[PDB]
Amino acid sequence: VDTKEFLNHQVANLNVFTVKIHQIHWYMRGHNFFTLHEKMDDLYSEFGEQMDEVAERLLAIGGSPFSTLKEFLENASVEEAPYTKPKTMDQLMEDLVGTLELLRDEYKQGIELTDKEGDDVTNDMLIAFKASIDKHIWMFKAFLGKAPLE
Amino acid sequence: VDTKEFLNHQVANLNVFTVKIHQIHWYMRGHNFFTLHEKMDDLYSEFGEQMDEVAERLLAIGGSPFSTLKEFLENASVEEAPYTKPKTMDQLMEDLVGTLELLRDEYKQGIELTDKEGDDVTNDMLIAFKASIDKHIWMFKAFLGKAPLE
Amino acid sequence: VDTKEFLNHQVANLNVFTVKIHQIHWYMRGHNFFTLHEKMDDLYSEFGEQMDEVAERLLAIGGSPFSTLKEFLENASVEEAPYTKPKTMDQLMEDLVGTLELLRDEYKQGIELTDKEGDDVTNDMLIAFKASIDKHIWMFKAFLGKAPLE
Amino acid sequence: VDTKEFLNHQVANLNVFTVKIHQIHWYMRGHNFFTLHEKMDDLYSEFGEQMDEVAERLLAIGGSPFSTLKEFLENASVEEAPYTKPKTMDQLMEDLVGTLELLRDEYKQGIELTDKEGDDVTNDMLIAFKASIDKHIWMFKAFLGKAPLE
Amino acid sequence: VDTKEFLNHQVANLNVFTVKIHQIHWYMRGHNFFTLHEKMDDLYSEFGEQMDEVAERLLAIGGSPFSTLKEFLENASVEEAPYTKPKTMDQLMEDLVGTLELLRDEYKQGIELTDKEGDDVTNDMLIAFKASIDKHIWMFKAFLGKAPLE
Amino acid sequence: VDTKEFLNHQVANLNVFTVKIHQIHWYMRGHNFFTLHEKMDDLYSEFGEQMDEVAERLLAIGGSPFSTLKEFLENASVEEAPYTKPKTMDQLMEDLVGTLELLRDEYKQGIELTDKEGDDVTNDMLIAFKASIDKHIWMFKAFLGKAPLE
Amino acid sequence: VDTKEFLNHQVANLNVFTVKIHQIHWYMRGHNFFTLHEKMDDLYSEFGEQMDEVAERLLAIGGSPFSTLKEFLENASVEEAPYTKPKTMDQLMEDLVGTLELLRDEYKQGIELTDKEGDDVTNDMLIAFKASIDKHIWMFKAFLGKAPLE
Amino acid sequence: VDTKEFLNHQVANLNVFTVKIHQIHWYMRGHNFFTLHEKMDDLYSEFGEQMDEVAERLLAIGGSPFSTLKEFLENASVEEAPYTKPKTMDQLMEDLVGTLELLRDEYKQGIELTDKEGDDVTNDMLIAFKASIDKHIWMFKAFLGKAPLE
Amino acid sequence: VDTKEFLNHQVANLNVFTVKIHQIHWYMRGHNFFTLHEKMDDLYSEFGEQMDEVAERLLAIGGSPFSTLKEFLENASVEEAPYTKPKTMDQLMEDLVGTLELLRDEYKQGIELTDKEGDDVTNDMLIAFKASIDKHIWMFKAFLGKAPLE
Amino acid sequence: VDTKEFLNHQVANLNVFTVKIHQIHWYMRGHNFFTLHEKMDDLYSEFGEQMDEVAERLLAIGGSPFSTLKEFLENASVEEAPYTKPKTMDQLMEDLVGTLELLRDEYKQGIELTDKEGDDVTNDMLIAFKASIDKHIWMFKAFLGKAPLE
Amino acid sequence: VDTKEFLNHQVANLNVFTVKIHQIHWYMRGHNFFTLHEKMDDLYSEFGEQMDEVAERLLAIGGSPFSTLKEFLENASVEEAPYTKPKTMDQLMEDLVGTLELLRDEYKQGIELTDKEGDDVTNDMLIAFKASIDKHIWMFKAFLGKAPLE
Amino acid sequence: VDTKEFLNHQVANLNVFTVKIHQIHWYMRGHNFFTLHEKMDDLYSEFGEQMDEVAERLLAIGGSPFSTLKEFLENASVEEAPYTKPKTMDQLMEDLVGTLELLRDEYKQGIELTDKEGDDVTNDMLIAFKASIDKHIWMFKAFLGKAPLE
Ligand SMILES: [Fe+3]
Ligand SMILES: [Fe+3]
Ligand SMILES: [Fe+3]
Ligand SMILES: [Fe+3]
Ligand SMILES: [Fe+3]
Ligand SMILES: [Fe+3]
Ligand SMILES: [Fe+3]
Ligand SMILES: [Fe+3]
Ligand SMILES: [Fe+3]
Ligand SMILES: [Fe+3]
Ligand SMILES: [Fe+3]
Ligand SMILES: [Fe+3]
Repeated sequence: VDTKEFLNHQVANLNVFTVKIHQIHWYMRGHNFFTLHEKMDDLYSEFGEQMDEVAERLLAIGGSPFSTLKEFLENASVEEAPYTKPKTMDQLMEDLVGTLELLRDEYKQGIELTDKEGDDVTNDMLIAFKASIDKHIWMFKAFLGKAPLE
Repeated sequence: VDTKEFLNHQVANLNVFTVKIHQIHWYMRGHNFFTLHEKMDDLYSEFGEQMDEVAERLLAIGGSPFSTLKEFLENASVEEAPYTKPKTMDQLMEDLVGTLELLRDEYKQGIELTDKEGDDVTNDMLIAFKASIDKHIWMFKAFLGKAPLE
Repeated sequence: VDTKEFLNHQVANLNVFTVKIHQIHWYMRGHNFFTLHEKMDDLYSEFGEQMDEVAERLLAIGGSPFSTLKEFLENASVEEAPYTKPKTMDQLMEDLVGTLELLRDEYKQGIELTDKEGDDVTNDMLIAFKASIDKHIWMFKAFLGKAPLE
Repeated sequence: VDTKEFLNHQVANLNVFTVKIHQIHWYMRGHNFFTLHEKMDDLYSEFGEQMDEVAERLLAIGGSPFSTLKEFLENASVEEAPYTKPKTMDQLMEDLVGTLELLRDEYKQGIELTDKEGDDVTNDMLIAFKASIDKHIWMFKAFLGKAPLE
Repeated sequence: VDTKEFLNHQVANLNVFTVKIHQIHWYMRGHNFFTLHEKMDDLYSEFGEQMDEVAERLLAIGGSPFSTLKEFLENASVEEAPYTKPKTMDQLMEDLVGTLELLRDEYKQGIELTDKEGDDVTNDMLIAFKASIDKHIWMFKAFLGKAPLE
Repeated sequence: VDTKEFLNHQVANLNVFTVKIHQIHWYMRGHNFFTLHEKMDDLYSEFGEQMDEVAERLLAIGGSPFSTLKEFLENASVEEAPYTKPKTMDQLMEDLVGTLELLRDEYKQGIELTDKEGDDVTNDMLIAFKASIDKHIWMFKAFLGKAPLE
Repeated sequence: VDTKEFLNHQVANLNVFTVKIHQIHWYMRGHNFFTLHEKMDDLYSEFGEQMDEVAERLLAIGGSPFSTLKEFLENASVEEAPYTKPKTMDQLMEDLVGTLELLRDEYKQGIELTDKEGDDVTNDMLIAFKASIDKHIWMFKAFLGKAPLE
Repeated sequence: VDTKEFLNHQVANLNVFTVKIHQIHWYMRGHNFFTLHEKMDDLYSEFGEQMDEVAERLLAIGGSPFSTLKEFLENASVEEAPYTKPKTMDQLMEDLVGTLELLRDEYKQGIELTDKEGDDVTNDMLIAFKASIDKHIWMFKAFLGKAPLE
Repeated sequence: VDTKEFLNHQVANLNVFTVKIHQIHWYMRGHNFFTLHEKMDDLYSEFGEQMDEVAERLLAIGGSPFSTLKEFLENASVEEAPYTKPKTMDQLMEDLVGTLELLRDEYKQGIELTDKEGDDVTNDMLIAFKASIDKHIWMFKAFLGKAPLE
Repeated sequence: VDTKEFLNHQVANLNVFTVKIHQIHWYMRGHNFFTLHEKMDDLYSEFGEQMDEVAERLLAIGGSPFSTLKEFLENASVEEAPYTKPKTMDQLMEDLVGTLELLRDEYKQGIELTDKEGDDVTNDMLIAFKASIDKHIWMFKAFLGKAPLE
Repeated sequence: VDTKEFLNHQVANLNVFTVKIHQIHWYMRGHNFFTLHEKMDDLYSEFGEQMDEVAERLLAIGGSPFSTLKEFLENASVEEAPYTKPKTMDQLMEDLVGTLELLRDEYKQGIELTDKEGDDVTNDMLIAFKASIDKHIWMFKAFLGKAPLE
Repeated sequence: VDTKEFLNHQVANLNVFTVKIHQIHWYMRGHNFFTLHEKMDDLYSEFGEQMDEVAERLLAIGGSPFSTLKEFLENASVEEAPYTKPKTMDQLMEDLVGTLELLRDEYKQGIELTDKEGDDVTNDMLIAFKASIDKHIWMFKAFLGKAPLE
């Protein structure tokens, strides 16, 4: 792939992720409800901004962002699933953390690609998002009792 | 129908509308770009909050909100379409207004349904979101040079 | 009358009331000057906002608000009179209170009217305005040494 | 039986509830201490404001609120009890929720009453308080690992 | 004439202008709706403060402001007209600017008169209001495509 | 007694006092209504804070605060009484002041006791609350036309 | 006089006035205590700033402000007197008003003198302080039941 | 002496100190102008508040604060002198610090006294103001190149 | 050229661009006046800050920024021209966009250069500014009805 | 000359002054660096606003402001010079003050000119700007150890 | 010992405590991660402030605070240990609580120490920190499921 | 070495630098006391945040930060020394700058290292810290009268 394609792919991913954050936020139950319920609100807003920025950066480089659920569904690498069976807090966090891991890894690809193609601006955006993802990964893993790269 | 079904249907609608708002805002062009670009950010946040509140009111009455793009696409009455052909700001606003008119009319049904079933709380929520939609409809129509209900 | 006419009649009353608030505010004298001087500023802003909201709700339901002193003068049920003879703080308060009671009473009609006509949004607006007027009526009557409905 | 009586009964209830929230707040222990400790502070202020509003709405419709612990004790339907045995976070939350459910249910009666009696303003206040109680009920039940209408 | 008469004449003018601002604000339609709708709100507040100031300055020099729509209508030099025939945005702004021009010019007379009279305080007030009017006039004319003194 | 007993006795007093403050706030009438009505809101919050702090200081030194209206009623030295007869603003303030003087005097004992006993921290708290009470006592007496120490 | 001398005379006056404001602020008693007590705090700050500004303006035009109580006492035209026999709220306000009047009249002289001397800057300062004093004079008079120039 | 006398004595000193601070503030020159000019504004406000607090504490304990420059001059231990000769920033600071040392030492007496007298509240006030003075003394000394107790 | 030279060249450009932004800001006319007038204010401040940061980064790497209009005029690559003829909002916008495009392109060189030189800090500054210019370029093009890369 | 010409001349002056403030800000060294570095940031913003205001006042009276560095250079009376040989803090401040003195003096002219011409508004602007310049002149002079008019 | 020695010993302790707070903050894991992670940030800041205040109070009484890790390590009574083995949230909290009890107990000594020495200021300092420590000890113990005094 | 090692080494350096900043802050004396005293508080906060970020970054890449003074002392390259003899402000600043220079140079290494290994996130962090260090280096050097790279 090329930058435009990489970027649009993230537009799709980010839209799926965001809905996933909402699912966790609405369905969670357990002693950590209060704290994690608010934390999801924070994630939602943060990833919603990554999303608009990625989309806007694409537009700025002459691209055209996907902009319908159908397109997002067709393009995303992030997986989603309806909430049927109830799920443990940890189960939900594990799904959150997994998606973060996916985004971290894809961003890594975009980062190197962008660097090789000499799109310095997109490169730096991706880096900054990664930085954050990494910190979240460390935090959600500690919540789950695990080491970050564990 | 029933309140729970009504509300869930709106969670689906709201998620489609919200992406539609982003589409407009990303793709718009013309002399009204700056002002309308920002207006869409406002709409996005507002509808996004209506969405969270409808979902949370459903949860509170014992329901289970849809929570994946697939479910939203499967259940929404709001229509969406990929942005292929360039459209006019007015064309874009006309799409927005149409969707607002759809929501208005559906809420009106929810308003009576919820009334008929005696759920005073859900009833008042819908009324307050309706009040806002009506004001937006007046403003967007004025933007387009039209009377609100014309 | 119908919703549109009721609302426009209130646009007229609200514009008269607002000027009346300024009158008291400018002409008042007595030991309570400071406090009441400030309270009127607050009433003025609140009533001015009800007024804009009533007019915008009208506009939203397809109406056309009166918008000239002459029309307000011609349609208001609220009475006004030039300040000639000096008047006491209590006399001023009594005028204020009476106007409040008129608004209350008229709002109550609009409330029945809109309930019967099914305009849930306007119904709620008026109810919220009434809620406030009732509270002011209690407070100004208490200032005057009276019971609210007494 | 009547709105005034209904309202005053809630002034009593609200006073008992508020002290119960402090009890929880003071005596809780457990891993959820920090979070729930602060959440109680928020409940305390919120119910304290409901209380002042109900009492002020009462005064405004010509009533006279109870205003001594003795009166509150004599009229409350909300139950209280000295903290002797050390209870569980969950036990404390279960008392809190139980009380919320009681308020919910009684407000529902008041809604209905006020509705039959024509007091639109009091009707709307109660509805809004209900909306909030319902949300809390959803949240505290999630905390306890239960569904709201559990 | 005299300062007192001048000032009171402005209280009348200011009140008619303020209502005229609301008319434009309520009835405007066209692509500039968003922006101008908000700009009128700003004008409304500004002129409403000039109004209270003028009236309070009059009161301070021992005068008695007019304080009824009737008085305002009887003394205003500013003209008003019911909105019957739907007007262009430009037509509305042209009415605004014309009124601004009228206030400018009358203030100029009050500055002279006040000057001659030796009421330094009133003189400075009027100057400061004129400074603002002049800036508006430049802005609204630019909006209309014209030079300020054009 | 002992610090712990002293402290819990204040929790009881503080709870009665706070309800008394609401009584005054609700039932007051007269020309000083607006000002005193808000002053009471301030007293309510302040004393409400002294109360949580005394209780928490108790908890911190190993004590167990009373936490039910029944307990408060059984232990308070502050007196309360249903509002039956209409009373004077001065009468109300005189009740307020009398209660402040009681608290002042009891804290004085606590301040003494507490120092006997070596509890520096509790000593300092009480001193700071006293400082405040003393100031209120000066102001309310001035309001009443009296010197502070009567 | 001469601008420098005039300004330094006001540094003196302003210092006396400011302490007078504290006197009233400290010794007042009566039903208007809360309100006037706070108003005096407001006056104190304002006049304290006029003071600093006058002194700094003098410094800026090459002068040297008085800067000791002794110099203030020796130069002030504003009169002060120890509080021995108690006074009424009205008596205190009357003293306040009288001093305001004195400052108004002296500023008027400085306004002329500063004008005669071409010190446009000092001229404008004085006018702005005069505007405020005039307003205060109207308000305190209204508090006293009098017309401003009465 | 007695607490009342001690307190009043400080009202006098504080008033002379405050003017002194202005003096330094107005007349200073040198490279440290901007910084010290602003620091004096801070000291002015701070001591001004100590002053009002001392006075009000006096009032609260049944005293009567001095409240005229004449009284202040008559009772102060703090020394003042017109600014004739050019002084140094260091000279000015040295005067400031000296005055600070005086207040510190006198508070120390007020402190022992209040202790002995059992006026816990006054005692604590003084200790807090002392704390602040001590810090200032440390900082101004450091500015001057000296150790604090140097 | 080298980092220092590149930076200094940008201090000159930035200074010319900033005055160009004020020219547009002052001279524009047309229906988009209010909105573009304000947007120019935003650009002015933003570019103004890039400028001070570029200058300060130069100073930090041991350079010496140009600091007179003469030097700016002598070194700038950005073109300026007196406003003689009345241009269209579009013409003005086009001039703005073309300058943005020039800055974009030159920053790109500096990015590369700063890179070849291994000045990581400067490299990142430039990238960040570029990111913003790119966004601006997208927005003003959209305003003009064009795609970003033309 | 005439108002327009005077104003435009100031546009040119103000533009040179603003760049000179940056030069000082950038090149300054010495113990006063932190404080003066920040003061210049304040001067830069202030004068930059005077500049925009002068320009907009010109536009408002029918003028056309210079708007290119070339025109600024061709019309300014304020002198600039490239920084080659280092210069003391004092030398820098001396340059600053000299320029302030020039603006002070020219404004004085404009002040009288505009008075001659009857442009009250422009006249008041200039006066207010002059008031600020005078105070700065006092402060910078004090910093340099001199009297304001020395 | 003496107050200066006592204080300095606290400087060392406070610095060790602070680092330990970070250790906990960085290494914690488990479901309470979010909440405790933030809580540690708060303690870090609070204790860091006590630290500077103790140091500055020492400097103010003529002392010389330790100011190097070496000194802190040499003087502290608080114990620290590298995080090797994996610890429980509870274990971590237990370590925190233990250190808090140590500080509490040492402050108690400093309280008596400064009291016999008659340093009222230092005495009050310590008291206020103690107050806070005691509250924290209650909270962390409840978190651990324990009563405060163990 | 490797990123982990590098980062941990900075954790150690940052903690030593932070304590050094407090030393300077506490011990400085001279005319610049006020300004630099505050500047160090700024540096202390800044560096304390760099420190927490570095540590969290480490943790996030799977590392384990040093977390005891002992470890810091053992690993830091930043030197520290007890304050025995009085030193000049300049001497203090020179120690500060030297440390800044050290961190700058070490970060440059980290920058290189982090890049060879391609840890883009850590690389950008270091770059951003460097940017700030460089600026501080330019400013403290100017303060010392030197050029940044000397
Ligand atoms: Fe966006
Ligand atoms: Fe939510
Ligand atoms: Fe509006
Ligand atoms: Fe209330
Ligand atoms: Fe007013
Ligand atoms: Fe609490
Ligand atoms: Fe000052
Ligand atoms: Fe006071
Ligand atoms: Fe700068
Ligand atoms: Fe502008
Ligand atoms: Fe400090
Ligand atoms: Fe952290």
